[PDB]
Amino acid sequence: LYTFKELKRATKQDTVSLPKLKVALLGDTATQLLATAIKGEGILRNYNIELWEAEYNQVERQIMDPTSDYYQFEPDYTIIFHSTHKLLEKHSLVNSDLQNKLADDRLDFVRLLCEQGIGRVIYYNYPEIEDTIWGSYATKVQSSFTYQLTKLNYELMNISQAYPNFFICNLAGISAKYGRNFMFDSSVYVNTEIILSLDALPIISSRTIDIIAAIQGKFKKCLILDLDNTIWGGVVGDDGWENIQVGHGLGIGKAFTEFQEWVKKLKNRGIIIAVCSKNNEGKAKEPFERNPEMVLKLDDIAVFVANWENKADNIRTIQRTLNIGFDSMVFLDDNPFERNMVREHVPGVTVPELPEDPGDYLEYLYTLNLFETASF
Ligand SMILES: [Mg+2]
Ligand SMILES: [Mg+2]
Repeated sequence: LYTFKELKRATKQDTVSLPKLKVALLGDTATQLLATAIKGEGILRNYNIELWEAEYNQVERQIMDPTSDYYQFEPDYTIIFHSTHKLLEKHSLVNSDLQNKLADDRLDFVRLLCEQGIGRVIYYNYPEIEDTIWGSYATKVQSSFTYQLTKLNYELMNISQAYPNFFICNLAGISAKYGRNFMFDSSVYVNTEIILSLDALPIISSRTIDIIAAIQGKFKKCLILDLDNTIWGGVVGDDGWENIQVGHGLGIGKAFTEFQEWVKKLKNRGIIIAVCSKNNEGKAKEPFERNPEMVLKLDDIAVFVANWENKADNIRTIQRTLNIGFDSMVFLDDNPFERNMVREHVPGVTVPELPEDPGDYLEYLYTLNLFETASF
């Protein structure tokens, strides 16, 4: 993640070398900063982004008019930003008959957009704004904003499964973590029509570019794990295989269990898992083999490297074994010196700056969206 300042600075960089992509952005709130952020983020991801911005609140206007500037632009990607905030206003101004059709009408427009067949579409879904008009009782009232929005987000996912060209960017899931209190800045919105806060902007640009990059064929394929204090608490060489911290019951071992469960999901979706550890190989494998509380087993690990050599060399060994790019690899290690040396000595490998407390690893990894993809 970058700051908006860094993203804007990047838009000034020399773009000659980079492959060009034409990106259209159309929204119902003010999009000028988001445009800058997307363009700069793309450049930092090695794309020369030519970004066309529709005029304020002309989404339907541009898409509905075949002679419009939008179609003349012939974009490679079309990013649509329909905000929950503006949909909330739309809903509030109509009677129950039209409110009952809020989701359906929006879904119709989305399908119409998909049917045009114009490059790939990236579409932000809708974080819930609970209006508390009914309280929680809103779930029982079809015409309520809460019901319509829940229906809308569900059917949007079904649209993405029907149209290979249509990608959602999960603004809703992103916002669920940070909260609207952080994502939305009322004072700025009132005076500028900008709906995302300054600190939210780089989060959304990064998540938008993650999708574009994945479609272009740049996505992570492999996760490399340290062992001690990364996937279990403690040091196996000193404490023994029976004594590593993992499993339910109170305390940090539970965090390692839940973290291993995340790794298990990656393996189950085709991510290659490798181990790279400063350990005797026999000792390093023992917990996988003997400790029943391990979630990960040896058969989940494609390449297992445990020795006393520097991890940079070991990662080259792993890369050569797998024949995938260093830039398709993620390396997780609790030791800052190990992280820093892999960063310096194996450029291309992504090395997340894990927080010191293992109880915070997973929520931190969530902020990085490491495993965006574009195929099942
Ligand atoms: Mg370690
Ligand atoms: Mg280790």
